[PDB]
Amino acid sequence: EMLVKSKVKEFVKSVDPEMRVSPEFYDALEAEVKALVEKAIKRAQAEGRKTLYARHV
Amino acid sequence: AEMLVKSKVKEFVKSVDPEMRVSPEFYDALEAEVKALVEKAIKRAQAEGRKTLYARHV
Amino acid sequence: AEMLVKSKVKEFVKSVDPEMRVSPEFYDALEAEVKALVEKAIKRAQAEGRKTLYARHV
Amino acid sequence: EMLVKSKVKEFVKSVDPEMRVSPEFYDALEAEVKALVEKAIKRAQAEGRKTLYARHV
Repeated sequence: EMLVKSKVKEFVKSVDPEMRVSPEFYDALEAEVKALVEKAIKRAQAEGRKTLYARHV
Repeated sequence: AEMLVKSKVKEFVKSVDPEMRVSPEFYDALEAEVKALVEKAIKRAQAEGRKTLYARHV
Repeated sequence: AEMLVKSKVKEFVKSVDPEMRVSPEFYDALEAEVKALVEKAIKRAQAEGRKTLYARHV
Repeated sequence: EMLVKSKVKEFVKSVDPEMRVSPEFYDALEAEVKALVEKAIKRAQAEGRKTLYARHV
């Protein structure tokens, strides 16, 4: 798990004070973060690079 | 605030590509993209008139 | 099959960066990502039990 | 406009024959495609490239 659920909840509250987070949202968000990192790695590999940069995200 | 655990991101990267190193600013860029995903999810829920984020809003 | 007009993609790129050129493979990759965005929007609508795509599904 | 709305409609039908498309969906999809291309351009610029590749998408 790459996410801190309490910090996701706190961030959501900072955007919309009335917005709550379902337990299944955290799981779906975690899967999307994994997908972002896997895509970043594929961009770096396509370049022949062994370093991930901001521009690969 | 910061939603990601950088050590867990590093561990995940290693699980995909053992030889891949991570430039420090990648963690910050990944954090910004996760914030962007959550802000978009909030806009989807608000457009529906919901006060709860569901998996389908992501 | 193709949702994009390649000449219009090229024109848009030039409007953002006049010096930026477009490889043929970029158009194909962009087309695949647009299909992926629409498939994601369809899954959001289906999860909600809607039979219409709205702006908020994108 | 980069998208052909009739082709978007045809693609939606190919995925889900019962799914209808609101007029506002086409406009929202067009805005998201502009955002994808702007992000791709920023990735290429960050790399110091003057050509867009598949890996920039």
